[PDB]
Amino acid sequence: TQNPMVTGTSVLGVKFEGGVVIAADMLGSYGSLARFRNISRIMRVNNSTMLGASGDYADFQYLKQVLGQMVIDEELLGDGHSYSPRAIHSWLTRAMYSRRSKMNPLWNTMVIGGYADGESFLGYVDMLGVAYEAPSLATGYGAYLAQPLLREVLEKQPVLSQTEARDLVERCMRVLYYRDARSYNRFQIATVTEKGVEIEGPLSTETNWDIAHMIS
Amino acid sequence: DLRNVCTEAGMFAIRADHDFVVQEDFMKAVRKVADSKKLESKLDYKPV
Amino acid sequence: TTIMAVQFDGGVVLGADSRTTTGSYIANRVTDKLTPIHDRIFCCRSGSAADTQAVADAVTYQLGFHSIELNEPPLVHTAASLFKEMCYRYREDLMAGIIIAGWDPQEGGQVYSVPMGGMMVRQSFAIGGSGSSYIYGYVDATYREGMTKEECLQFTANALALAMERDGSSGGVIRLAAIAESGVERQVLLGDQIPKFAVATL
Amino acid sequence: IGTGYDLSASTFSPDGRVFQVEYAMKAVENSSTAIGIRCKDGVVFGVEKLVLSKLYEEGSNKRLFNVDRHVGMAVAGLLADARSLADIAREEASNFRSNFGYNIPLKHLADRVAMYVHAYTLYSAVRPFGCSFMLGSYSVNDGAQLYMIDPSGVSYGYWGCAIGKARQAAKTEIEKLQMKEMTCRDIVKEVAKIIYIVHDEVKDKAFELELSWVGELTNGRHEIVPKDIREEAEKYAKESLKE
Amino acid sequence: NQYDNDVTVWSPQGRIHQIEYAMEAVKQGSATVGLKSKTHAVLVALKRAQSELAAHQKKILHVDNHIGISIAGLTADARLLCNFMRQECLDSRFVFDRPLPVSRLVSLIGSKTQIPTQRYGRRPYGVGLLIAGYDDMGPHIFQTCPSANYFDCRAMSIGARSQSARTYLERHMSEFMECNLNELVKHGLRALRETLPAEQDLTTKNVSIGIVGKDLEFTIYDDDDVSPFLEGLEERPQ
Amino acid sequence: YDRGVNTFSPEGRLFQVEYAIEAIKLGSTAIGIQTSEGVCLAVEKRITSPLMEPSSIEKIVEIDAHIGCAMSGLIADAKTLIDKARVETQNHWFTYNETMTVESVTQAVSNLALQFGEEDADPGAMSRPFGVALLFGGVDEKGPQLFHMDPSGTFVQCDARAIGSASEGAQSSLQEVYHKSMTLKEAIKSSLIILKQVMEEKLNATNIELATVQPGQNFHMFTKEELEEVIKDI
Amino acid sequence: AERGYSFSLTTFSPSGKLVQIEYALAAVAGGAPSVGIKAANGVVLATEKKQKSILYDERSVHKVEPITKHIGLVYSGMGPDYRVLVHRARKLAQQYYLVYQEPIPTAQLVQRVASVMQEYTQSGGVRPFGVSLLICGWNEGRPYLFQSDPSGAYFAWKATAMGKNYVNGKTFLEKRYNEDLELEDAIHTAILTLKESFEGQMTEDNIEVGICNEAGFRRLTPTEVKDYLAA
Repeated sequence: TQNPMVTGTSVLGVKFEGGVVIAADMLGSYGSLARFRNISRIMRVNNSTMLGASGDYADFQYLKQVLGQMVIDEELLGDGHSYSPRAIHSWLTRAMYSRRSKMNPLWNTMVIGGYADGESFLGYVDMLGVAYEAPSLATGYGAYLAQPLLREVLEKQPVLSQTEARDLVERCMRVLYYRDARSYNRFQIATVTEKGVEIEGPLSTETNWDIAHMIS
Repeated sequence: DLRNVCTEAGMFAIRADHDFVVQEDFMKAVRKVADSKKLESKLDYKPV
Repeated sequence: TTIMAVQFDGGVVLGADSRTTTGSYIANRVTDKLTPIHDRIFCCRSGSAADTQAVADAVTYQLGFHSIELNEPPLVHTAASLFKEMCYRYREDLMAGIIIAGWDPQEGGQVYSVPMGGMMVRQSFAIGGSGSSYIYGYVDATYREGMTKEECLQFTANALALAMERDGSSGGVIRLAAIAESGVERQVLLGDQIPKFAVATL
Repeated sequence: IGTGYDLSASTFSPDGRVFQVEYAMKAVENSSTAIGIRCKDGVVFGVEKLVLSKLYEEGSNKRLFNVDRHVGMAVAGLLADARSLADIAREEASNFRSNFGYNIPLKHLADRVAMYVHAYTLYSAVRPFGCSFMLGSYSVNDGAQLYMIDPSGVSYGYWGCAIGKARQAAKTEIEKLQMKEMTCRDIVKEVAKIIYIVHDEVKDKAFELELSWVGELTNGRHEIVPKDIREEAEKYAKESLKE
Repeated sequence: NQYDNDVTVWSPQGRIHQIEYAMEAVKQGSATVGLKSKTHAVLVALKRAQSELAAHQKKILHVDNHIGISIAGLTADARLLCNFMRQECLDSRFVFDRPLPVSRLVSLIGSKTQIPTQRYGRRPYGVGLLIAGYDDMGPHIFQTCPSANYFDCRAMSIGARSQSARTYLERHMSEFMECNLNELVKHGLRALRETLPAEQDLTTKNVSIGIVGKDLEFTIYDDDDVSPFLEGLEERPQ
Repeated sequence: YDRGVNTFSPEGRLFQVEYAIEAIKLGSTAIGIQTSEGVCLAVEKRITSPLMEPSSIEKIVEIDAHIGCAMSGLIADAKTLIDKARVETQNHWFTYNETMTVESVTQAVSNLALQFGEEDADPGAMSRPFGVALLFGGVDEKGPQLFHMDPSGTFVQCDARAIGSASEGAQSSLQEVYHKSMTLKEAIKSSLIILKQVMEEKLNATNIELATVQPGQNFHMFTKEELEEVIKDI
Repeated sequence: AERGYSFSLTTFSPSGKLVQIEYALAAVAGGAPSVGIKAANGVVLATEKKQKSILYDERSVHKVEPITKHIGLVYSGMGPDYRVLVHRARKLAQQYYLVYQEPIPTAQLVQRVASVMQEYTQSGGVRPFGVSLLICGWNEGRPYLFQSDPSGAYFAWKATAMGKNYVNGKTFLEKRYNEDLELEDAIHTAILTLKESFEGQMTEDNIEVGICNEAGFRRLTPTEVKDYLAA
């Protein structure tokens, strides 16, 4: 992909005690046009990992396909081995990098969340193959709007409960709805705990517009 | 090959113990009778 | 170009304008943009005419062979997936916006969008083409869950009429086709049959 | 048949036979027995897995394979060949998914893999596969299905089927079941039973029973029979063996 | 005799003679034994020398930090497969950043070795392997034949006069799962010892040991690093 | 009858590899001795006529400044392996900036072992094994090493080894006279003695070739005079 | 998986014969007979299309095939091989026409076809074609009649016969036929020389005839063949 077409905007992630939460609005934008206002930008990849993607939705679908096939191929063996979130992140990094180095990149920015072996995992993969781990992640405008808040919290209270994390995510998605002109008040939250991957249906953000009466 | 089929089953019949044959000592034979029939390559030969 | 597809209970409803342009000139004022991919799967084309025709041919080929090899009427999702594979793999050399819509004994009436990038999503209703931009409003305010076949027919007819009115790259005649287990019902809405809207004067 | 008509798969015998394929089949015949039986809500697989040494682990040399998440495979014969065919089947299923969007229909996977097997019975440059295998699947849109494939490339649909040494005996035991009305649950016991019957404790030493589900009880996923149901069926079998 | 020279030729009795003859190449190799506890996997190998003034053939090879192998057969085929296994392990670490599960590596070896048993003028790999490894499912000992078949073993031995070792191991299986490392290596050394006439015995010159475990990367001991294991054995007398 | 070049015998052996081993038994005999002071290599030239210039007989070559090689059997086949060895040493120096270990070079040459075969291969790939035995003699970080290689591809380190037609005799003779504390002088002396025992013609300065590699001195092929000085002390 | 045998199956005997070629020729001289006559103002090819049952539909396969608009073909020997050669000859003809925008000369098509036949006596893993071809053509005013055999060699004939009894047919042609013959008389003597073998009642569906005058090559309709076979 040299020219992205239908795109999704920011994706959020935050670690908490014994789990990870990821959020993403359900919009595919064609330029400025909110053309598909009901697509998911989150995938369940096995039981201990999940993926969220900003950027070109077609390339995201391709990665969704490939990844799915990889997981199926592996679960066919039944050797009591399964892809760890770090392994999926590694793979994804090498993939993006390889396409980047062929000058035909996958125009995605992706957030991988997972829980395995008692540890939370949250990884970011660029379309250039810039990859890293962090306690909080935000793609796109989320890196300029949401991540200041998320970092502010996580450097005053490093360990969050699932509830604190969900609240945090709702507030960040709210900020995004206020300031990102290609976002949507209808988003998904996915959570990975030891119970598995749960993907909560279309959620709305409550908004305040009292400053509309502070013109004069 | 059919007669044998009877005779074969008959050995199952006499076999173990059941003076009275059934539908069991039949098929067993039948395939059995059609099993070894693999050792008979070319059993047809027309004239001129 | 303005293409449209609505799902109802027994099946689907397709519509398109008939104008194919090269610049501001109308090379074909009476184009058929609804293309049968199988006996009960149709595709609506938009974008490059060469590209869409080529891809439609290719998918027709593949899906034909597949349906013969399974001896079953193909799934709509299957046609859509094949279009999606070609439109994605060659996204840098194709400009095609496809709407695959049809009926299928396994999932009933369905509509899938394959816009230019090569993504695929199922939709209750879909629009595409240059003129589509101008009827997002109407189609958003008029749509309603549980329309009858005739209702959907009137719906697409009106929407296409509006788009044709506003978009210069759209016009001519409207082509409809309803698809259900019954079969394919095509009609052509021309001249006075096309819904009119009283235009503001003073 | 030191005649030369039996050294290659590219060579017909003067009575119109390909003897290499027959000899491959014969390699299958010398293998331990595996059976599979289709009922009204799925397919059950059973394998008589002969233990050649106490040094082998429990669950070594599995002869039940997951070809796709909805398709299980049961083999008999030269095991290398069977593994290679499992990989081929897997890849056929994968490619199908990626190109057409859905899980591969069993009849089609069977046709494909069997055409792949048949492709090896035409030339001198390769040898026919010394294995026969069964494919089982269950879907709500197609039902329960069971196919078997032999070294010649023949693929047939079955209600009940067996491969290996005691093919025919097993079939005779199977025809006494009314599986078109029974459920997989009831069937597992009967499979284990038929295995225990067919097994020859004199010629063959000790053995281990492999069992596979695939049906409405597993939501379409081909799975291994739990240790619980397995031991239950084994007990039922041992006790049914005393009569 | 017309069914003897090609791998693509089934015999009229359902066998492939080049594969079997290939399997006989494993028996030509010096014996090697592989056993596991619940935490460790141990290869013990009887090295072997041409003349007294020549060093002993190495018999245990390092593949990855968690996987080592013991070879029996054509050394060139051994090295071929060994390079393939090392490459696969490196590919796995490169792409996934996790060590490659032993069972998958073995499956790859099966796939690789099956191919030449089906194409004309190709020959099967004339080498048998014992693979000792540790992953998320614990210790493993696998066995690979030239027939491209493989087995998951609880303990095993291959090579010339390995039947003896097979018998001994078959006696003391029940002990192994609870043994400590020293006792495990001991058992392997005894198994290996029963594969010799009463005239000759184990030495620090013709024995190699290899260990991998939950708290131990794969390691090879030979020369003087073996002596602490040997000096701790019962001088089994005829 | 005709079978393939990649056929096994029922006994477990590749007939081509065995036959190649047989082909070595016809080569000129060579002796290599490893010693803490260096490694020595001697080989008989087997001149078939006084008209043949013996200086154009080299069964001893320099793979690199610290690795020499003595060859027996089909010399023409040896040339290819020697070239591949040289190139390999130089590539390793190129890439890592350090010399090759004798064991690594040996291994590299030994990888061209069983690389022969008919169908399913390149049009320029080998039709048969190399009918040659090699003795690599070098000095590295582990000190003086000597390896032996045969067409089986098995290479093995050796203290003192003989290859060639008089392999058995010379090897026995070597066993009778070798200990891991000889001087290089004793090694060369021994080698020339055994060589004289097994050689068909009378041993002289233009009848064998002799080379040493010592830790402080690069590969050295003995000149005529340097040979004479040693043969003098028979 | 598959490759191709790379060695020749056609090899010199110690006598210096290419045995496979002569055995291929044996296969030719076992097929239904065909006669070809070049006759001043045109060319006639005829062959015995005698089936083995009322069940076979004679209006489905033909033995006298057009290669282009001005060149025609018949064969003796194996059917399938003929089919292959006819496809290939049409292809060659069309290559020539793409390049020179002029219909291929009969001699050149004969050359090319013959080259194809020769390839399968030297390329690997194959047998030679078991077919002799008679190729008629109209080019440059004159008519043309060539024969190509499985060796890949070709000869120009005024008239000739191939297939069973080709020797007696050949002699009959040498006697009961000469130049200054119109196409009609040539058709006559062609059916006459074919009748020197046609065991049975020669019907209009038992034989196939093609002509090639300076109006193009064409197959005679069954009607026309009936009218001619009224003699």
